[PDB]
Amino acid sequence: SQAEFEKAAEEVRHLKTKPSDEEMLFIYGHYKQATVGDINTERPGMLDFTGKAKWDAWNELKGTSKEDAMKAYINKVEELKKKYGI
Ligand SMILES: [Zn+2]
Ligand SMILES: [Zn+2]
Ligand SMILES: [Zn+2]
Ligand SMILES: [Zn+2]
Repeated sequence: SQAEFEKAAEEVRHLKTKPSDEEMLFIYGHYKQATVGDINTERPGMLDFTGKAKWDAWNELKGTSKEDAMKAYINKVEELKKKYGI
């Protein structure tokens, strides 16, 4: 649910270890897909390293329902809580 999405988005900030880059990109891309929906921005230039990585993670999800992105986000946070602790 949207309320559980809000809770997961809070809990992910309090993991005992910072998530890996792969995990951070999963979390970012699914967050954008669950909120904005399909990507609606142009890709950053080649030297915007963080920006283009973020954009790619969201772009890969094009066509995914907001409800599925939200479910995946929540499930990922639960996985991270078990992996790192909170
Ligand atoms: Zn739901
Ligand atoms: Zn890194
Ligand atoms: Zn920043
Ligand atoms: Zn996904």
